[PDB]
Amino acid sequence: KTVVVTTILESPYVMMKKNHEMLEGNERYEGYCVDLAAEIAKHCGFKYKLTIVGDGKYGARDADTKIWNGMVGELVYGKADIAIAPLTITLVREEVIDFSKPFMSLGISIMIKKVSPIESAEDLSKQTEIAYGTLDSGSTKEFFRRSKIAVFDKMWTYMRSAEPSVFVRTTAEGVARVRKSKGKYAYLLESTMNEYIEQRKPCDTMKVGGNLDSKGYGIATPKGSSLGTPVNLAVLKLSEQGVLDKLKNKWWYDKGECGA
Amino acid sequence: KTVVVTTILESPYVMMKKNHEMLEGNERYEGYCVDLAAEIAKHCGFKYKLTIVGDGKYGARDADTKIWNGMVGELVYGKADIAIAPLTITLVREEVIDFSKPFMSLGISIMIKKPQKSKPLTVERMVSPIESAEDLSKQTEIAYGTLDSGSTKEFFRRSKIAVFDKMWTYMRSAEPSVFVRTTAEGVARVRKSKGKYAYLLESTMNEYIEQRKPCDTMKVGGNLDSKGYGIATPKGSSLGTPVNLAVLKLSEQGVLDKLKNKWWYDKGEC
Amino acid sequence: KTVVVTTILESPYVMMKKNHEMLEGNERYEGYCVDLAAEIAKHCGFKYKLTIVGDGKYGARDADTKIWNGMVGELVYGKADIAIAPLTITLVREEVIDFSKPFMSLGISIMIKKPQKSKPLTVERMVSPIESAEDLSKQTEIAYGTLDSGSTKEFFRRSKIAVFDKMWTYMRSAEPSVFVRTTAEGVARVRKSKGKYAYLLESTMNEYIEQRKPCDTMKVGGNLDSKGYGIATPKGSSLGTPVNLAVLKLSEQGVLDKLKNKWWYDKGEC
Amino acid sequence: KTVVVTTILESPYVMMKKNHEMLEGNERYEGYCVDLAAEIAKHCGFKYKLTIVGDGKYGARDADTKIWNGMVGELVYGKADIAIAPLTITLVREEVIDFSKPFMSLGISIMIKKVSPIESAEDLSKQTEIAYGTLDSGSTKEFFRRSKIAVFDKMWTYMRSAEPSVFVRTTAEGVARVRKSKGKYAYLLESTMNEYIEQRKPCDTMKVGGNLDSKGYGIATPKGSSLGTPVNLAVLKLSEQGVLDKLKNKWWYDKGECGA
Ligand SMILES: NS(=O)(=O)c1cc2c(cc1Cl)N[C@H]([C@H]1C[C@H]3C=C[C@@H]1C3)NS2(=O)=O
Ligand SMILES: NS(=O)(=O)c1cc2c(cc1Cl)N[C@H]([C@H]1C[C@H]3C=C[C@@H]1C3)NS2(=O)=O
Ligand SMILES: NS(=O)(=O)c1cc2c(cc1Cl)N[C@H]([C@H]1C[C@H]3C=C[C@@H]1C3)NS2(=O)=O
Ligand SMILES: NS(=O)(=O)c1cc2c(cc1Cl)N[C@H]([C@H]1C[C@H]3C=C[C@@H]1C3)NS2(=O)=O
Ligand SMILES: N[C@@H](CCC(=O)O)C(=O)O
Ligand SMILES: N[C@@H](CCC(=O)O)C(=O)O
Ligand SMILES: N[C@@H](CCC(=O)O)C(=O)O
Ligand SMILES: N[C@@H](CCC(=O)O)C(=O)O
Repeated sequence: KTVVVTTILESPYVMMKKNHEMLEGNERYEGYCVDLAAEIAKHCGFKYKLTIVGDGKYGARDADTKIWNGMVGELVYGKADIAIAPLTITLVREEVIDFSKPFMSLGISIMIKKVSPIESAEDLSKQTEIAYGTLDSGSTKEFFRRSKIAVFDKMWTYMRSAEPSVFVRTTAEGVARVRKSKGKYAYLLESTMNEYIEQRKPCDTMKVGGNLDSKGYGIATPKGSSLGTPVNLAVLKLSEQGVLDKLKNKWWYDKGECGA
Repeated sequence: KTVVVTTILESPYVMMKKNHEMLEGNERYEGYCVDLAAEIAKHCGFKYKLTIVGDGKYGARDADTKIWNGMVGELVYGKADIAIAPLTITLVREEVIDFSKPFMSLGISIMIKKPQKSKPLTVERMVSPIESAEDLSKQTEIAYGTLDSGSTKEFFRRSKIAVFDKMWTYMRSAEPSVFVRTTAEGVARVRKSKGKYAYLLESTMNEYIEQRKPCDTMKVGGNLDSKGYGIATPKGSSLGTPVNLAVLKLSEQGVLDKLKNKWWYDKGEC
Repeated sequence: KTVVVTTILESPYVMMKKNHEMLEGNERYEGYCVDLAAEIAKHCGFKYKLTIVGDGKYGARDADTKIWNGMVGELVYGKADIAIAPLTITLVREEVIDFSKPFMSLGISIMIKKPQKSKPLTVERMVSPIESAEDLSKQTEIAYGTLDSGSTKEFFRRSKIAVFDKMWTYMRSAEPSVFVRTTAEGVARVRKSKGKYAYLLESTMNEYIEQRKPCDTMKVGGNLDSKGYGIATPKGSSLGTPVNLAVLKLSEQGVLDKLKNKWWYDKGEC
Repeated sequence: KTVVVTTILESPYVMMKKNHEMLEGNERYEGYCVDLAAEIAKHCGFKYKLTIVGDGKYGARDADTKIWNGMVGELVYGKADIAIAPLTITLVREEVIDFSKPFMSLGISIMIKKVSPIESAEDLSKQTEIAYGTLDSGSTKEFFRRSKIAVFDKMWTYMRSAEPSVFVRTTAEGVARVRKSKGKYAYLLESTMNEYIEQRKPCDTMKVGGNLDSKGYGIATPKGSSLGTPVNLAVLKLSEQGVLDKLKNKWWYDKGECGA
């Protein structure tokens, strides 16, 4: 029995190869998440098929309709049996799906065009001259919405009541917006994504300040599934054996097509 | 029903208060784990009583006897119900108990005595004989050891990386023993060895000791691996899900990093 | 019974909200004084409705008619119950109304246009033609004036100090008039006069405007006197003691300091 | 009828004249408060007699006794009719006596022996290497005891549970302790007192940082007394005519027996 895997087109997690016209099956994908899924399948011993979620959504809740979208919605409604993807472990998501142990630590970071005048997020919130936003239907926007710390509340009130729409559909779109804003737009995204972008050409973006908080990516399964314990054990074994270190080094530092 | 909270005596996690002679109950202890458990109880309502393992071991399965010792050992057989303590999540431990999401990350670091400032225009420079782990393994003049019945020793035992394999090969055949019974004993060995000993401990305790007086020790290199501390709970128990959700709520709310900052950097004596 | 709170339209005390074309009631205004009124109502359980004086005057006495105008004027004749506004405590006002203890201090300062950088080793320096009130009184080229129907104008009118007496004699016989109907109008005069006008206003408004865009003005010298802002209440009213005790409680707690910090130093730029 | 005035021996408010063994009445006292009392009496029109409170205390509340000591106790129990002295205006004191409009502003200040390692009070609270304390039966210890801001609570807990007693009987004794502690002891006192001490010989002490808050000195009067309104109007008139400024200049910025 094959296992349907839902992923999202994200670099360096899932890339759609470069010469994929003649490729079929799982061989048309590449990235950290593809290798992680291969190792998970090898450890557990099942045959899997990689699939891209129809909507490029990580997972959220719509306007008071109690319907999950994206990869979380794909898992909840039985469309997929596992989600190997950069899916943040959050309280709201844990109540509907099971998360394994985190395989990669991360945090919220600020990305701007290439001493910065803002640096820390407090100066970013205090100064309204520059604009900042997040990725829609994600986990950073949900972090800012449900936050209670005053600086996060004022940041969220800025972003929600902003003209025009400060949110972006895809992190690539937000990166392009930051690059084309001539240093007038700031991006709030995951630290790993910011590092990967800043270590790649044309190297016109960079990360400022520290990390607002710390989270992690987990491998998600439908609630009450029979694969949660095997994937948890496989993730623990891979972390102990240094496979995750090797994969991160391969997909984040080994290429490094930038001078730094 | 009053459940017990088994915990280890480690700083700044749990330690006896200055006036701990006359108080009783949970008021005797202070640190990060005590108010972490207080927050856990505040979120999900349950009464708890702090307990300390007699042997003072974090947990490891003994060889040829198949008897788990330490905190994990007494948690498996039922003499405890939950362990709010710096217990490292490992595959060997997960096979017998249920862990929660890590409430704080950590790594394995190297602790050495801080050398004196180099005299040579009129600038002072800090030069250390060990800068990573590979050179520490290569050299011989500086000895290094781990903590007995800990996660670091277990990690080095089954490691397949060449550097860590060679480190374990050196450590097992060492005379006199380089292993210590407590992290306090390892820190004392580092401070009294005049640079002839290096301690391998978790990065959190390493930084905490580095920030406190007499601050004669420094940490070299990066983190050997990336791990975390999870709240332990016996397999099949009903407390796993409430504690997991409480940890997630605390992480999302900002209590966790505030506690870490106020118990790791606010008292930056050195 | 719903009482009315009279207040002047002054920044950053009370200003109309950006989206004030659809809101109503207390939600139409924001600033320092609305927060002060909210804290006063939180201390003692009374319901309030903000009102704005029609003439927009702080309060004075019309000459040869012995009548009060402005906020104090309409407070004396029973058309308001409490004046939570930046109203200066003066002897002439104390004879008709009751003033609580000051909730923040202030002083009369001088405001002039900020001069450009002096190019002439390669260090820029700021040189101002006015450095105190004495030289401002002595010089003639730069004109100066106070706010109409305000506390500073009255202070200059009955002053016996030689410098202030000379300044008042110059002001009363100045053609064209140097007095202004609003603080904003005076700041506009300073900005548009190209350095040929100086504005005498309270240090709080001076600093607030100096710390806001386009910030082409600066404060010179020191405070000509020490004064305070008191909550005004009609004579023989039952609210005087509660509001006085509330101001004391807020000062002891520190709400006044945080309000000052978050409305004077957190909203500044340049 | 003469009016009994209660004062406290404090410089530069009430001093003892150099040649006073042969002087009777109010002629043996000098200072800011003596001049203030003289001007108040001149404005209102009564004759007054200055007296020193039997216990050199400003006034506080005993432990579970509901008894006022010091000048406040001298006012409540009918021993005195008015108190022209550096008495701070506080909520707990306004419930037993009436305070006029403040005639001099002030605030908490930190005093050290002459790099400024102590710097702001947050560094004072974070560091247990250096010691500090307040005056007993005053308005600063009461401010620290009833405070709710975290730094003030931790300073208060440190001072109350300290060995030996960090508090001092008289502010002069506290200044002497600071001068004789070789920089090992800090003093918390009023800004005006700190400035007067730092501008006088041997001027081996100095003020560091900014005022922690802002209070004022008021001329106290027993509750429901007929003198409240006259003294309030007199203080207002004196402030508007610059008499208070002249007196402060005379007693603070006119002698200056130190290089400054
Ligand atoms: N260096 S990293 O971000 O790629 C990274 C981060 C992490 C890893 C492994 C790696 Cl390689 N494993 C840990 C897991 C292992 C065991 C201990 C904590 C969890 C359970 N989570 S983590 O601390 O989020
Ligand atoms: N900055 S820190 O080490 O105190 C720290 C470390 C961690 C925190 C929270 C903090 Cl404050 N939460 C995460 C948890 C939150 C959710 C995502 C990963 C786990 C589940 N684990 S963590 O990555 O080990
Ligand atoms: N720092 S400030 O100008 O915002 C400020 C100024 C003042 C405050 C409180 C603050 Cl926060 N309280 C005092 C009051 C408290 C008691 C002593 C004097 C009056 C009654 N008045 S004040 O000296 O005018
Ligand atoms: N410069 S000073 O400390 O000598 C000083 C301080 C103050 C003075 C007068 C002087 Cl000279 N008067 C004011 C009072 C006058 C009227 C306005 C505020 C109160 C009522 N209080 S104050 O702001 O505490
Ligand atoms: N890592 C995030 C991406 C969305 C975001 O950037 O907020 C997630 O999985 O939800
Ligand atoms: N935290 C480790 C012990 C500390 C160490 O090994 O340095 C454990 O749970 O085993
Ligand atoms: N606060 C003053 C008005 C401001 C000014 O005169 O500058 C008053 O109540 O009269
Ligand atoms: N000015 C203070 C002195 C007491 C102290 O310094 O604590 C008072 O009148 O209470």
